[PDB]
Amino acid sequence: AYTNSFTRGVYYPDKVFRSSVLHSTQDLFLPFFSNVTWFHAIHDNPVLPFNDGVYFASTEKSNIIRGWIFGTTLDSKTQSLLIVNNATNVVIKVCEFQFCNDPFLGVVYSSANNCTFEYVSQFKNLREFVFKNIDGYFKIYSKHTPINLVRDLPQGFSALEPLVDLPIGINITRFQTLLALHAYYVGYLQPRTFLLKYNENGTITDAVDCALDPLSET
Amino acid sequence: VYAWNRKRISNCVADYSVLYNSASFSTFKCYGVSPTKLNDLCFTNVYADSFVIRGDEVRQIAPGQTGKIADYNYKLPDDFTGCVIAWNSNNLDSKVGGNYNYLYRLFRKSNLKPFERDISTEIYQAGSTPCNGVEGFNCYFPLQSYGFQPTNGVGYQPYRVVVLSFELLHAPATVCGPKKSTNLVKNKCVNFNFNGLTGT
Amino acid sequence: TNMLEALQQRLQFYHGQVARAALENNSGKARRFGRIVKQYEDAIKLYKAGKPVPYDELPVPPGFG
Amino acid sequence: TNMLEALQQRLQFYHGQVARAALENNSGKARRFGRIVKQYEDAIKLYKAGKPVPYDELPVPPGFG
Ligand SMILES: *[C@@H]1O[C@H](CO)[C@@H](O)[C@H](O)[C@H]1NC(C)=O
Ligand SMILES: *[C@@H]1O[C@H](CO)[C@@H](O)[C@H](O)[C@H]1NC(C)=O
Ligand SMILES: *[C@@H]1O[C@H](CO)[C@@H](O)[C@H](O)[C@H]1NC(C)=O
Repeated sequence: AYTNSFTRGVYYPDKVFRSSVLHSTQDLFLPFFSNVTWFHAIHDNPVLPFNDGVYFASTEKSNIIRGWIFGTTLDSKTQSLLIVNNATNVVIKVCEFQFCNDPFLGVVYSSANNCTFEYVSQFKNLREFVFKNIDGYFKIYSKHTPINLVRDLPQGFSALEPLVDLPIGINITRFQTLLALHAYYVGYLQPRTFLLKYNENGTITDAVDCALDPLSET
Repeated sequence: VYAWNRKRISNCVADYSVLYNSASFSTFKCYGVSPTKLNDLCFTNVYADSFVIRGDEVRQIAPGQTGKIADYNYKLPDDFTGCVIAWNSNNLDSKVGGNYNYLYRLFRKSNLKPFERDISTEIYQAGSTPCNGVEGFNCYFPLQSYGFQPTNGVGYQPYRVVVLSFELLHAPATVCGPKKSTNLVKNKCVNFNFNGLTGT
Repeated sequence: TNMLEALQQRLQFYHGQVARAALENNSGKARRFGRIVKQYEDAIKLYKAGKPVPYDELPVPPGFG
Repeated sequence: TNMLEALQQRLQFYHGQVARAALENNSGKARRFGRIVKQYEDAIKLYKAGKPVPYDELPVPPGFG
């Protein structure tokens, strides 16, 4: 199935405060009115390419969609990134794991060969995430505040503020989502150019894509 | 000697300030970097190797000067080894009976590759094949104790040696030394360096 | 092989069993075989010094050859 | 400090006395000083090479520490 992402997926590109100014930046963005592969896996989590960052969203307000495994070969040979929610601590393990056939998680482990790095941190809800990996830094953006502009569809405008930065410095090409044992979107982003509007506070209240429409280019 | 506990020193603000300033450390010799560069380069990850040897065997741990300990127990390549730290543990170790737990390997097939650990214990010599047992004209069980009784001289007194050889230039920096700070001023023409953001 | 080589090959077995005892972390028997090692060390030194060998009462391993 | 640093620190004194001999312009004791300087150079070279140490009859400077 396919779905149209109207204008979602705009994040703060840097840590610079601005106020009442229209700033145009060239960065990796998700173009407006694009196609996202609607996944509805219930009573089915295929491996998807990373392809220079991904978009992500969800709509279920309970702990069923938990983890995101990243890597290049999905085996103990190559370093593999893992992020899993425990509802009390977010565990991040970049250590090598062997192939997981039918991983079940919810609040799989084969072997931690050559373990090197670890990290520990802290209408329905929408969990929209943006994953980016540039120059050895893995950036994760998030926004856990849902807006019910329309029902059963993700329409509206919301900005994404950064949460964590990981200096892991690994090469990843494929990623997969982890579920339990018994509805998430995917979008790819290209190096577009946007014009963003700042409020009195340093909040982004409106953005304009400018490779989509001659009015927008104007 | 035959083994060593290698530990992951990462995600750290490592001072290196209390080190090299205290006189407890008998030998503090560094090769890759000059010992004075506390916040040197913000290197990527650190290796730490700890073991206990005799007094004389300290010179063999350094690159070159290969000896019995260096040949068959611990091989250090000729590279930018960070620093070598050694002190005397005659007070803590060296019971009146004599510590027998510390072991070293005198017989091995070939010199161990750099940073390769051999925990296995097995019969080595064979030759005439009387082996698969400790009794034999050529079996020569490899490990032998040290005998670190207090009456032994400083040459044979046990020394506790830690080899700090940090990893170099292989990933984005994760561990680095602390950054000095100072108080701030107001209403004066002062140039500033807020988190690397320079300006006047 | 005379007496020197026999005692030199003899003592290494006691070194090996001392090492095995240390691996077993039981230091009771380790002290006894360490005393045996020191006895054979001084025996070898005494033989090489050119003095009567006390081979009459020293303990015996399983095998002469 | 082991032995290496001690000899390396000793050799500087003898290079210094070589320098003073050169400045005072008599090459008599300068030759002897240079000979003992090369002797120490060989001493550090062999010690770093891992060879028997002739610290028994080599000349000594005023101070051990
Ligand atoms: C986070 O969850 C609990 C809270 O204490 C505890 O098991 C631990 O701190 C963390 N769990 C992990 C890391 O699996
Ligand atoms: C994985 O385990 C094997 C065990 O034989 C080891 O040789 C290898 O070094 C490990 N992987 C890494 C990346 O160290
Ligand atoms: C800015 O933040 C303040 C904080 O309470 C809020 O009251 C205000 O509505 C926000 N927007 C503007 C334009 O001030």
